[PDB]
Amino acid sequence: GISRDSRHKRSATGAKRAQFRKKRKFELGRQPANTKIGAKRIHSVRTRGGNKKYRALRIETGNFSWASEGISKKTRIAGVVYHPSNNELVRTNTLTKAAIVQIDATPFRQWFEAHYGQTLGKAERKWAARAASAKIESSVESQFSAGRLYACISSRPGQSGRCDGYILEGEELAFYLRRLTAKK
Amino acid sequence: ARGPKKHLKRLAAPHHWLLDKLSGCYAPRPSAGPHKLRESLPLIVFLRNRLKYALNGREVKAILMQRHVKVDGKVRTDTTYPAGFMDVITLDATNENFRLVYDVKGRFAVHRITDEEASYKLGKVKKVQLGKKGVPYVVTHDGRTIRYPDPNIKVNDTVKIDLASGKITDFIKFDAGKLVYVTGGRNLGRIGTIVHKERHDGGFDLVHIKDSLDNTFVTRLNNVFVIGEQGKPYISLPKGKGIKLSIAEERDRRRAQQ
Amino acid sequence: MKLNISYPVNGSQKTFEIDDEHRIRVFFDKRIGQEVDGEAVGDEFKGYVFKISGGNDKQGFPMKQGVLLPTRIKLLLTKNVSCYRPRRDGERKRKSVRGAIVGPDLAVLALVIVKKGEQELEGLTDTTVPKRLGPKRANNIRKFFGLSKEDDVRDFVIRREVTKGEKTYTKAPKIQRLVTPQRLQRKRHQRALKVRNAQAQREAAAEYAQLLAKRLSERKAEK
Amino acid sequence: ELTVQSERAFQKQPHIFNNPKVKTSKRTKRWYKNAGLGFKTPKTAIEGSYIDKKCPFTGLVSIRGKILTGTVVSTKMHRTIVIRRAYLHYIPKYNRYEKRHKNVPVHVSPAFRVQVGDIVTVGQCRPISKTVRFNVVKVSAA
RNA sequence: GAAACUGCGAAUGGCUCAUUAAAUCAGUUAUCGUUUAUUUGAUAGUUCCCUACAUGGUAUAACUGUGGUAAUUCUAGAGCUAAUACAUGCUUAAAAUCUCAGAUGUAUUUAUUAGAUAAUGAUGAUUCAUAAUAACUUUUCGAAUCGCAUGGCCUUGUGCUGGCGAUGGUUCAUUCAAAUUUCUGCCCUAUCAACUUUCGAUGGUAGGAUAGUGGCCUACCAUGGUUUCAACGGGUAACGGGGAAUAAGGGUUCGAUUCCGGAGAGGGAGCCUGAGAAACGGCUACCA
RNA sequence: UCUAAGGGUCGACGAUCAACUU
Ligand SMILES: [Mg+2]
Ligand SMILES: [Mg+2]
Ligand SMILES: [Mg+2]
Ligand SMILES: [Mg+2]
Ligand SMILES: [Mg+2]
Ligand SMILES: [Mg+2]
Ligand SMILES: [Mg+2]
Ligand SMILES: [Mg+2]
Ligand SMILES: [Mg+2]
Ligand SMILES: [Mg+2]
Ligand SMILES: [Mg+2]
Ligand SMILES: [Mg+2]
Ligand SMILES: [Mg+2]
Repeated sequence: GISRDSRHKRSATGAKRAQFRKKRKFELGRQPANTKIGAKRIHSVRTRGGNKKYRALRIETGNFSWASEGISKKTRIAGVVYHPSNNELVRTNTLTKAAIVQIDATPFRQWFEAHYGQTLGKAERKWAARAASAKIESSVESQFSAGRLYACISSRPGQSGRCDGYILEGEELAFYLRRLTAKK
Repeated sequence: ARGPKKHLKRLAAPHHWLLDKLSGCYAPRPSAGPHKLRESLPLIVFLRNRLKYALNGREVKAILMQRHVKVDGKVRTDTTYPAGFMDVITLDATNENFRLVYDVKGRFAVHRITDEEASYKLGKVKKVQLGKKGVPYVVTHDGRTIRYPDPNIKVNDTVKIDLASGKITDFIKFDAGKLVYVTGGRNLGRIGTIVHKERHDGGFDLVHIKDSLDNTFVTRLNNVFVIGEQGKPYISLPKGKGIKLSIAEERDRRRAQQ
Repeated sequence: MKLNISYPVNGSQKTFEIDDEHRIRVFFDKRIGQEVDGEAVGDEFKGYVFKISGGNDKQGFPMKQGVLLPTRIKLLLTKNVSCYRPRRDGERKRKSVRGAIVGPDLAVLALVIVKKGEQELEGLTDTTVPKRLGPKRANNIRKFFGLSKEDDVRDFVIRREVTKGEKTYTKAPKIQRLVTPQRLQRKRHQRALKVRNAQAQREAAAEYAQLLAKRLSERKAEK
Repeated sequence: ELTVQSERAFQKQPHIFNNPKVKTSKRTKRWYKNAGLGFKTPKTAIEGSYIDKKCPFTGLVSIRGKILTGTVVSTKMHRTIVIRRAYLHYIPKYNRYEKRHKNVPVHVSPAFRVQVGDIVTVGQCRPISKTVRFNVVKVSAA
């Protein structure tokens, strides 16, 4: 099958390496998961040492962390809007590490209203204890109006079976907004 | 080569076993266990080649399967169990306890010890690490993990192991002026006192040892075993106390029996 | 052509020789589990509904359940399938098996009688074979003999008398999953081991915490 | 480094979170480490803006193997250099030596400024490319 | 105690030297870049939205009986029955801390936090060990297993306890290993001086894949990388080394072959099981 | 059905305008 050996892949001098040692199992590669969106389908892969990997095909929901208040809500992934490695992954909505996706933002809005009671997207004194340090950002808060939060996938769906990630903020959010309004 | 090997060809066995060249094609391959393969001594070798109690592997197995032999308080009916340094081999029938120590020639000497000393053993601290739930532990030379060690116990120290409960009664700290056993290299089996420790950060720690004859030799930190203080070992030393006589004086001592 | 016909109820089976194509065309074009009638195949059978289940053709190749072909093909067979026994863990072999559709190729068909229409056959009800072995698991015996849960099933397990040297000693099965004081003792020992280990860990942790506090206080008193 | 964010992906040190809720002082919280073996972390690594996950001070690589010295002969790759390591090989039959050299491709952090010449000290790291197994740790620009 | 199911082994050994010239191999490094059945040591009071004095067949083998084929370690149909097989599923403290009664074991995935210090562990070094917070999971584990001894208390009952072991099991460590890996070192040849780079060549970023690093593969980007200190190509009747012969000294020639390392099982490729095989006294295909 | 690269004008960026070739 796919091999990760360096016996092919001709040397740094450019010489073609003569073949010995017919392909070894401990150097195998495998096919990409090419994770899609919707109707969760996880296939287990028996890996080296008897361990298990999880090829996530057609992932529906993921765990996404706000990381500004430490919430990490489970939410639905709407689609892929940007991928630094390949525009084809955006076109085909391929779920993959470092892919910029859009998430439902409803669980985060609900948590924010139950935490601060500060009309984010439109026993008693806990909200008052949560003081004027309750504004999040003028660029994160504006996404709640459309009910879709920009996030980056941080897990590896083809490796772990999960599509976890974090909501974009600050300079990272500014950079990805620049790219998105440039190419769209 | 497709998997772990299970045979040990003769002339590939450790030399300190002193196995015959032409007895067979194979040597006893030590099983996986506490110490090592090359730094170990299989129970079959100890019983048939050092004590001559058994005459072949069949008799070694017959001795083992009646629960006679016992390593560190446990029966160890395995023919090729890897007994190693500081291990106590007790025979209850013909009650006698041996401590696997190196003679000055680098072989595992046959070293009788009393029961009050076979009660315990020494172990060199291989590592000190926090385990799960934040429980610190020490890993010794023979693969023991002891939870909740004294917070002053560091790597290269020595711990006295109760060998009945498997707990630490005392610990000797590595520093200059302490008695050390050499457990590998050219100076294997020699006993002396730490003089100095060269660091060589990133490389290999070196340590200078001075024996009772004021001879000084250098060796890596990996094969020095603290065994107490100067002149007061925590274990009973073997017949020669690791003095490393030259060939000339060895011949003189041999001929001194006329 | 041969017909390996079996009556599962109380156990029976026998082989018929049906050599008339006019009376055997009924089995053709039917693959598995179809309403082939005894009155449709032969005059001996009246009102019989046959479960048409498997067979062998000339050259002896067995029929496979879901091939859906009138001919035979080579399949890469695996562990948990018919027509192949793996001689080694993970072994797979490409063996030629015959399709599920019945046709003129078959040398023997295998039928299961599922409904009784008329006068009994000479190998259907007159001859019956008893179940060779009774139940072994305790709850299995309880279900087989209909008793309740707290009924102490230790006596009426099906037995057998072997008459070899006029001793006739009974042979009852060692029944499994029995509620036994040995098993209860094992469970009690496991629970006691868990609780003892937990207590030992807790007291070791407490003593280590005492040691740490002592050393810290000594350091702060030494300044 | 001249619009550091020059890649398609956002460049940042992993798990180094600049909290936008807190109004911190530096506002560009940067992770750095002491590479060890007496190698000083350069002020460029301390106070720079580059990311270089392969940097021995601000990246995820470590120096744990051989420490070699070489003369830089190529600075034409991006963040990678080739050093020429001249040595004498002994031919016993003639009781003499012969000049030999070996090229070693070495990753160079943006913390260092390297030109042809510029004898550098490199430390072994894990494989970070097909041919690179060393990282510059001392520049010694002479 | 046959057979059979289950477990383990069959990846060791043995053979040969065809390929292989920076490849293997030798010495020396590294894993702060990973997997590791087994052994040894340690390690698991947390499992629920009307069984635990112990669940199911959703199961069947062996066995009984009926057969097919000329022929295979081919097997079909039907009737039974077990598990340390398969699939399920409770009982085991008190307290504390959070959240607004619930949660807090462990495993997984992500994000965040602590991991300090010239006047709260380790390393030369880390985003290490470990702990904490919020969640996550086609739920991982948290013995419904076996032998021998039978004991103590006692409401004398299917009472409550209780020993020595075997097997199984999460994690860490150890051991046996494995996989990559640093530096230096291979015979002849220029009637081989340029080679590699569209089709990865050298490097960067991101991803995929891997047990994991890595152009190992992919996308985008840059134009790199080797070489008269012999690259690249060609030859080897070349497996490398320990060593062998001959040897004043220096050398010369040999090393298929008792040990170590590699490779292969007619030639290739692919793959199942498994901790470990690209296995061949394993399978699949093609060629002969 | 898309993606990418290749421009003019005006004020290391922004506004506006535009045609084809790969
Ligand atoms: Mg072999
Ligand atoms: Mg960590
Ligand atoms: Mg990468
Ligand atoms: Mg040769
Ligand atoms: Mg050859
Ligand atoms: Mg040879
Ligand atoms: Mg030959
Ligand atoms: Mg060999
Ligand atoms: Mg092979
Ligand atoms: Mg042949
Ligand atoms: Mg093969
Ligand atoms: Mg053969
Ligand atoms: Mg073989």
